[PDB]
Amino acid sequence: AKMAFTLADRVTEEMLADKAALVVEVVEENYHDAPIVGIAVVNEHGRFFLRPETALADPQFVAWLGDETKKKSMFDSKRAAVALKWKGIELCGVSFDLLLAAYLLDPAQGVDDVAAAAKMKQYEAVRPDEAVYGKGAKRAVPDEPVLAEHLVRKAAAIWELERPFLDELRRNEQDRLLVELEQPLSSILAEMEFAGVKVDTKRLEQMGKELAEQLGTVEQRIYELAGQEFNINSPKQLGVILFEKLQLPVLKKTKTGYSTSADVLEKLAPYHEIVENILHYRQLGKLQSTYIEGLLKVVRPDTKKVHTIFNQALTQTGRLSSTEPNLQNIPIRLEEGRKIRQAFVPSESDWLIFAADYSQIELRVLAHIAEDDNLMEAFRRDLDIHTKTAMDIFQVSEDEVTPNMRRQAKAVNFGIVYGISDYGLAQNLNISRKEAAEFIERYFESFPGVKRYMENIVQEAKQKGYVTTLLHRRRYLPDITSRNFNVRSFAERMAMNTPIQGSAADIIKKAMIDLNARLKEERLQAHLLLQVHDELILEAPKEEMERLCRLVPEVMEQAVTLRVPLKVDYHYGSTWYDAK
DNA sequence: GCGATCACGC
DNA sequence: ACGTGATCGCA
Ligand SMILES: OC[C@H]1O[C@@](CO)(O[C@H]2O[C@H](CO)[C@@H](O)[C@H](O)[C@H]2O)[C@@H](O)[C@@H]1O
Repeated sequence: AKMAFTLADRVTEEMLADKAALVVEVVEENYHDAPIVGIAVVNEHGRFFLRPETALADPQFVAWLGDETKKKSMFDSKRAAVALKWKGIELCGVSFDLLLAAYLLDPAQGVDDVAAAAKMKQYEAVRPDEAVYGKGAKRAVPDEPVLAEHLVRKAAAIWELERPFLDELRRNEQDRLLVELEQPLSSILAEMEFAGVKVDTKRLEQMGKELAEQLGTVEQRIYELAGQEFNINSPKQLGVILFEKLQLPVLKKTKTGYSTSADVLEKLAPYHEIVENILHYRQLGKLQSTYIEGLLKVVRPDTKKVHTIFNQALTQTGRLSSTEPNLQNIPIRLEEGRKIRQAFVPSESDWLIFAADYSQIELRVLAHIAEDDNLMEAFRRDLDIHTKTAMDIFQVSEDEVTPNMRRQAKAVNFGIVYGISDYGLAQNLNISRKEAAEFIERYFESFPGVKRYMENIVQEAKQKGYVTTLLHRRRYLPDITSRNFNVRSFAERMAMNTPIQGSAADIIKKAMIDLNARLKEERLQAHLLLQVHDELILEAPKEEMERLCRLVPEVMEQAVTLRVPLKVDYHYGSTWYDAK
């Protein structure tokens, strides 16, 4: 049964009521400088569809959009806000975002359209976007009557569902998490994405050219050492060269054949000179394909900026993710890849990049949640936590901790945060399951509060059905009750890890909100460009560095109050590389 | 188009 | 743990 609405030819006052469900539809997945294909408004006066060329040229409509006192309920308001920013139009007054609400209620539903959210509350009078638009090469905006009905049904769904979603959030003690954390964050992310990050494309191109030359040289050395040309990027053609023509040992298998992962190759290197060259080839090829070529493909040729999209409603722990480009995995560990960061530069003359990162926030969060006396004391002393962990688990003085001991203790600390298992620690350290289990036992002997936490959190997940973070983010773990050991064990590790990873996410999100407020209060021109889980990257005039050196770490350190201090390191420089 | 594999970040 | 995405190769 069709849904009634006015297919409007002009904007009227009744469309500009002080509460409405608003749809500002951007069908392109990447909404940067993208078309708005249609607008729907549902409010106390009825249901309306507006052509965007009409609405967005209308001064009254534009003023309504930008009026903070005119409240709008939406789904994925960031998409609309950014698309409107590209058109020089400010969207304000978004009081409810159904995407974020659905995400907080259950991130596992993978809600990514209104229909999916609606189905959570048995509301089915709206089509999935994929049904309307199609996907891939077949994707298209449909004719107006079909488009208009869809946008109106989405607006109608939002109008109906706001209350039951808010009611459930309130029951879960998550309504503040939506209204005071995620919704304000969405506006901040919209700003960051719209600002973009300036790229030194000539530098990337120069690196591209040098990598191409190095790739050619290593490629040829590989064919030489193999006495044969083949496709090095096929883990199957490669597996044949290595494990058949050259007869190398099969140390590890995949599901469909031989492993050629770097950890395996590193083990095979002593047998044949080809292996180190395959590794080198892989390193260079990663830089060339993913970073150089990948960045260059998405840089805007006019402004030479990249404009990531931070997916705020994807990860199961409350982290953001970043796409097109992913600016959360730019290399740093290896110097060769780290130089990619030299191409990320400030957007204005005489500005600098300022980067601030939490030091060991996940382990500090663990100390807090677990109330582990030893771990808390370690952070209260600002100890090197890996050296301290080695001291405790290997029962030596600080002076007796060797580099290998620190390395193994560090791995244990990661294992503990990730949700410890002897098999997984064993794989990481290239040791036996029994040896890994002894390490873990020693760790829990030294950190008995952490042990009690890991036990208790798994029991709580079983009892309640979910675990929660500091600011009341939730993750359901139905597999915690599985009688399949492997399935259950993965859920147990999620129980252990999610409050840690997710509370750290909560903290940095709050820090972003607090920081933006302080930046505005101080009228600094500095602004956020990126978040990389435990770090914030800003740019600012060079004249603001001294103020940022004090302000940014303070705001980040004070975002929450834990049983241990939070510590933030910071650096600045003329490129992201130099902000070290 | 999509799954397997691999490698980059935290 | 939690992510994105490149290439291959088989649809
Ligand atoms: O706008 C981001 C928001 O949209 C969703 C779908 O609702 O993801 C879409 O947009 C992403 C960014 O372009 C794409 O990566 C994704 O493939 C696309 O579905 C949400 O997941 C996201 O929060």
